[PDB]
Amino acid sequence: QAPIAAYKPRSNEILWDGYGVPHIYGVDAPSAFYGYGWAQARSHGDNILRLYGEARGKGAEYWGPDYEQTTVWLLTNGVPERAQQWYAQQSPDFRANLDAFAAGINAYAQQNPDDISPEVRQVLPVSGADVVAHAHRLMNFLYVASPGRTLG
Amino acid sequence: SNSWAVAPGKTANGNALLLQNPHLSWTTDYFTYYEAHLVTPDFEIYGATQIGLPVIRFAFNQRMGITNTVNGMVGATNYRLTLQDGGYLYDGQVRPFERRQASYRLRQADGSTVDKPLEIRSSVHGPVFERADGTAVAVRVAGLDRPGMLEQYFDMITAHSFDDYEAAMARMQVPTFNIVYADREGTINYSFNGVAPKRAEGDIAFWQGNVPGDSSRYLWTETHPLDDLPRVTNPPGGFVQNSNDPPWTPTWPVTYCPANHPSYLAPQTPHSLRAQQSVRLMSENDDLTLERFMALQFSHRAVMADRTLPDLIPAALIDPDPEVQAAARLLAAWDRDFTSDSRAALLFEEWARLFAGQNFAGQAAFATPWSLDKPVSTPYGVRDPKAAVDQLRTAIANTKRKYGAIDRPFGDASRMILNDVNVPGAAGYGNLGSFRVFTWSDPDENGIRTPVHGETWVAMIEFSTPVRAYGLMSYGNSRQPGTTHYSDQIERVSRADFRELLLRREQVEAAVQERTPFNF
Ligand SMILES: CC(=O)OCC1=C(C(=O)O)N2C(=O)[C@@H](NC(=O)CCCC(=O)O)[C@H]2SC1
Repeated sequence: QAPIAAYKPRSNEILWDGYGVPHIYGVDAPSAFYGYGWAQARSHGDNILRLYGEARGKGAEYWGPDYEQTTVWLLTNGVPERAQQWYAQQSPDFRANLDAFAAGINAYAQQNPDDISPEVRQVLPVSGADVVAHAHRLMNFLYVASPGRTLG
Repeated sequence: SNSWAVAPGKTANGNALLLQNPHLSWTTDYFTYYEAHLVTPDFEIYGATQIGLPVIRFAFNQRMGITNTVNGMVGATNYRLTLQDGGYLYDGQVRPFERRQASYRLRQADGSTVDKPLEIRSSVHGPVFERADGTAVAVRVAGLDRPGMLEQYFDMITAHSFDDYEAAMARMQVPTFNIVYADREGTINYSFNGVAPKRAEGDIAFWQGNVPGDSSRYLWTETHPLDDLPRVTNPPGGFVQNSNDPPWTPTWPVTYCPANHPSYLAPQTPHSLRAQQSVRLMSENDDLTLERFMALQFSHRAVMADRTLPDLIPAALIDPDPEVQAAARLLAAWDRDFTSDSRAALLFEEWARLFAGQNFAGQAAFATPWSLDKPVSTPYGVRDPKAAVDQLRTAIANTKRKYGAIDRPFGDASRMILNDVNVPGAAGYGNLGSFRVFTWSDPDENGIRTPVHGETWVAMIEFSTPVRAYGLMSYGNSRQPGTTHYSDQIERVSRADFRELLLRREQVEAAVQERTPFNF
């Protein structure tokens, strides 16, 4: 009839299983997003930082020539700046969650610097805006408006 | 990508069923899916999402769940400009460009950074780019004013009712994708979501090409409300589905048709054979159980064969070349399923490559063209058996050249290799009709090939109380150098041995291998 009683977490903790699947438990929303940020850093930290880096429109600056095309594409469409705008336009509640997520990623790197590829260490620290920017890049300038269809 | 949602009435136990089956590159970084589970005193969310995203796009819980597929929403326009007198011709006059001089740093081989100039010109349409051929193009992207993409998804997946869910989607903050829904209440839904510009003329094909950028006639400024887009809820058929095919067969029987929406929303092209298998696998089956549901997901039918072998085989047998004849007998003896032990499979693909183009989507070679009136049984037959046999003659060469014989075991050439794990492959190209997908790469010098795109995150959920779910990630839950969790699932994928997904606290505690306490 009614959904089984929801669990009431009384402390923050990630319980990892045999396959590296993180089970994040937070006493509140921001806590859970922080755990999520930490988990993703642990599992895919390198590529996440690299992608966040490109979202800032700094791919060419951070890693040179093979990233210059994307840099130009994202700058001409002013993605990185619109990301700052979208970040500011978020609701107070959700912006807090986004901030926690970035903090989680930062925290993991702070406690485990050895697990971060040298080349992407310069991206740190990340911010809620970075999270928003990448999402904006993925949705609107990769899926919807690809550099391919506009250029050929 | 595949997607299914089953109404309670179509099941044995009466609880809705949901399939998450997105298809993406196995190597592209931003396309990597991650599996997680978040729990607070106020909500719960299990599922997969692209790395870097703070929300779970493919989620479910004790109450509801959703999934996504590509619909291609044409949310942008590429206008061709008419350069003139330093500006661009528009509505009969030479208007000037908006020019902004910016700059960026380019890292040098030695580590230093050089400063590089970058001029950003804009027309009333949007940013302007110049193609290699010299064509000046301006791109106008819709929805640049929808900052709530992430939060919409968050509210959607944490919704307490279908109504709240729809309320969330209505904000029009997610620019694209087809989205399927199902919950413990028994409601299932399909939605052609995205932000589409309002236009007064031109079919989708028109808007996908270079639109004239010299008249305010083509300068749209508004976008459609959720109610103007193709949607289906609790249909008579008892299910919804989408496999990247146009939204004209979301269920059987259909509940609308192309004429009910503006012609620029979606294409009206022949549905892929895999999409056809989708409608057949769901409509043809009743009283489903979760177990039976998963079993159907493993379908790997060579539908293209069923459509062409009857006409090819006979014609190929009268050819004087004894090898062509042997090839014809090999193909004719095949059970038309992409199994590891198939000695005919590879040869068949090589033929299809020539008969239907490299992507297998070609239509010009069928006798009977596709028809929306017979959506799951057309096109059919070979138009020119004579020519078709020459193509087979060539395929025989191409097959031997690529794999070393015309009868090499499918699973001997098709392997799934991650780290040191090397297992036999099954299933294959979706355009040939395989529901479960594995877009095999070209073979190496030794005829070995592996998945380049295809099955990634696969889960099937039954909204019982409590809910029950199984899943698998082809490429593990991590890609950090030295992780043990990258190739530790591929073995189970090769046998379709799915993991039971753990949501309940007791279960989680029983399988825990590492505790990470934390403070925020
Ligand atoms: C050039 C351009 O604008 O297209 C970009 C693009 C590509 C591509 O070819 O790069 N796609 C894939 O690999 C397909 N993705 C799916 O089927 C999964 C859909 C659901 C999900 O991803 O969650 C489509 S999605 C958009």
